[PDB]
Amino acid sequence: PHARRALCLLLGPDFFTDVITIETADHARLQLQLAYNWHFELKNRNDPAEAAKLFSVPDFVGDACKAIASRVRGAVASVTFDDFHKNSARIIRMAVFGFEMSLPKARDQAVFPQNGLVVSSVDVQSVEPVDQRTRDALQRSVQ
Amino acid sequence: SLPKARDQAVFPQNGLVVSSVDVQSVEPVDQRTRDALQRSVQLAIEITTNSQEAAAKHEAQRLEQEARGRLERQKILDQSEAEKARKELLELE
Amino acid sequence: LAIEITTNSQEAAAKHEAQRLEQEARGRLERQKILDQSEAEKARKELLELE
Amino acid sequence: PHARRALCLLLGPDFFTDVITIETADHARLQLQLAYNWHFELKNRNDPAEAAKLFSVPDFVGDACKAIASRVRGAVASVTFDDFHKNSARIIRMAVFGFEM
Repeated sequence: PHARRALCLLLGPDFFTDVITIETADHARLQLQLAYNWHFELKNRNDPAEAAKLFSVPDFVGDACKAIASRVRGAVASVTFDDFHKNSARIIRMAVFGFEMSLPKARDQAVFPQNGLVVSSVDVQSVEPVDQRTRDALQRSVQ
Repeated sequence: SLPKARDQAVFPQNGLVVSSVDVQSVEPVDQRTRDALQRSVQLAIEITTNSQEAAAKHEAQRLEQEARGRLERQKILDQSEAEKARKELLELE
Repeated sequence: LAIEITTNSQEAAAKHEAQRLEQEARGRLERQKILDQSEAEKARKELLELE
Repeated sequence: PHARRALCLLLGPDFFTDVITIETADHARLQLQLAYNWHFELKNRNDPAEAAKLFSVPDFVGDACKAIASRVRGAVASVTFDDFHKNSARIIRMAVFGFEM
């Protein structure tokens, strides 16, 4: 909730090595690490209103992480484990910015209007599932 | 907007607008809604290992019958050539 | 029992799907067996002409 | 996350001896080492904007490694072990830069 503290608001492109604990429609509890390639967007970088709108939310990292986690888990809990293992990146990316402007791919921008934080992209790192029973009982499958 | 409602949860008393709501973890605390649903996931992956091995078994039967189907082609063709040669063999005999 | 009627419901649907796939696989195996036997009879036609 | 630290941004062609832990569609957990032959590209090597855009991301090595790892594993988890052993290099290379030109 409150771990780091700094005087400078990092606007450059970066990422959050966040891990979430989600559950699928089959009730399989699994945790997964995310990246959240993000950056701040300011069209007019001298205007006081827009410029101060950056510091509107005091914990923008946590806000973005929790919002994306909620959206991802809400979309995942409606699909089976097999789907979330085949289209693991596809459905999570569709979840983060669910729309259609390109079945069809949505877009390439996850914008938060409150502070101008645009999550440029989302990356998944490891589908863990923590429980030892979703662990090496799937190992009998590979055998 | 079945259908979605809106994007504003306003309290008129003080002007506090809940812009959005996010859920983080469906816990259920009781140990019985706990790992008895865990037997469901064991069967949820069991109906997958069985499903993939059944499909593999079906493919193996398809390949085996195809292989046996072509072996029947070759056996009959070779026997036809053998009968061809047996024609002159029986002429000579 | 509220989740039991769910694990049973999802495994019954999985069992139904497996039977559907098994019958479809057996259905196409019956297609291939008969077709291969038809080709075998085709060749057996000239085999029996020669015989 | 933060191991090395330097004053110079290496722009020359190099590689990252990174290893990933991915999983296939059969749920076979496997790890694999990658190279990532990379280089920086600057069309106008005096312009302040483009020139300073190099230092936009502070951990470009980690960003590239994690992005490529995520894309590779996302594409691999949709194919079987046999496919990822026959076309091991083909599907991973298609994954890193999936397109058709």
